[PDB]
This record gives sequence, structure tokens and C-alpha cells, in this order.
Amino acid sequence: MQASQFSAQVLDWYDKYGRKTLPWQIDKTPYKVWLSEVMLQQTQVATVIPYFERFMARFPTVTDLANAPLDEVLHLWTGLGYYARARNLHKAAQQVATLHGGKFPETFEEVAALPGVGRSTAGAILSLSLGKHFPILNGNVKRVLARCYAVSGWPGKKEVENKLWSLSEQVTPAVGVERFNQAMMDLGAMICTRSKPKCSLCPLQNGCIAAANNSWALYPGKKPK
Ligand SMILES: Nc1ncnc2[nH]cnc12
Ligand SMILES: Nc1ncnc2[nH]cnc12
Ligand code: SF4
Repeated sequence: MQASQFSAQVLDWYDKYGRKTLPWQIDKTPYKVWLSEVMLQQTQVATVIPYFERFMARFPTVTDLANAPLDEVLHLWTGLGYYARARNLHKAAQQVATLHGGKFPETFEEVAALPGVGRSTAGAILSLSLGKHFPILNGNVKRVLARCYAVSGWPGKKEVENKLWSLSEQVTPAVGVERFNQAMMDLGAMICTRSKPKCSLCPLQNGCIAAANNSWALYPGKKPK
């Protein structure tokens, strides 16, 4: 299947089966999408929700987060693990307060310059909260694209990561980008799982090479040896 059919099938699936009601998806702003993306990169949705709610209630705005003591941020992070994310969250909130006058940057370069925010998280912040035309590529999306397009090779090799970023760019639409990017994350998280993917519940099952060859185990490639 062509890039235009990938996008259309994923958006039609999201419409009927996607997750649309999580708290970071309601009255989306750059700040809320950033906060949730950072919490979500190493923690599952069920554990993140109470923390997302407590952080939004305590820190309504990024300036509130910036002005809080770091020890108060770490105390409220307790239970989420991977505390470098919390230290960078706080540094990034202070960078928005100092460089961007308390308003979360809405351009790619300034968002990706924030501590703890990579190319995929910056693309996620801007595409999901403002509908800007940016692709994402976290572990879950890497798996969906690598299986659908048979991208063998370890994504830790620059050549394979570039291939996967090119594929993401090719299948990501401008129209409906916020719905498409959330749907790709949902598919990788819930359908195209690391083991035994639920191919029969996947909107890409008619064109996916791994589903046609029952070779999901080969994609993406793991680290050598
Ligand atoms: N917005 C999101 N929804 C679900 N899983 C995610 N993983 C990272 N970001 C996510
Ligand atoms: N199906 C699965 N879902 C999530 N993590 C996994 N690790 C191995 N198999 C998995
Ligand atoms: S058809 Fe199966 S292997 Fe292919 S993208 Fe969907 S869940 Fe993953």
C-alpha cells in the first residue's frame, strides 16, 4: 500500500477505535502535551494519569512549574521512576519561563532545544497540540513502521533510524496530523505489541509485510548480537 492509503486507514481506525478521552487529549496546549509526553515515555498510561492530574492541579502553567522548588517537583514525581526526566522537566520549564516569557515555544527548533525533549517528542508536542506538520518516531511507532515496511536492521544504527524517519515522514499527513500521530502511538502501544501483535485488530493488516509473512519477530532489528 501507498503512503496515502496508510494514512487514510490509520485515521479511519482512530475515528472508531482510538483513544480520544485521556486528560492530555482534552483542551490540549503545548504545556499539557509536553508534560504527558515526558511522563509517558518510560511509564504506561494507567500509572501516568494520577500523576498527570496531580501535576496539572499543582502546576496549572509552565511558570508555576518553573518557580516551584526542584525538591517539590521530585517529591511529586515519586513513583514514576527515571528521575532524569523530572530534572529535565524542571529545567525545561525554567527555560520556557526565562527565554519564552512563560509561553511554551511553538516552533520546532525552540521546543527541541528544551532539556529532555528530542526530535520525536518535539514533533509530538507541536503536532498533537497545534496540528503542526511533524512526524513522530518513538519505540512503538518504530515497531509499527518497521513491521509494515520490513525494515530489518537495528534502529540504533544511524542509517536505519534515518530510513524509519523517512518512512514516518512519508506516511504522516498534514491534514489530520494530530489524530494520525496519536493513532500511531495507540497502535504501537496496544495493537502492534513487542510480542504476539494483534494483527487482526490492526488497520494496516492488509498491506503490512510482517503480517503477510508472519515475520513480526524480525522487525525492528535488535542490537547485534
Ligand atoms: N500521547 C501518548 N499516548 C499514548 N502513548 C503514548 N506514548 C507516548 N506518548 C503517548
Ligand atoms: N506483548 C508485549 N507487550 C508489551 N511488552 C512486551 N514485551 C514482550 N512482549 C510484549
Ligand atoms: S498488521 Fe500486525 S505486525 Fe503489521 S503493523 Fe499491524 S499489528 Fe504490527
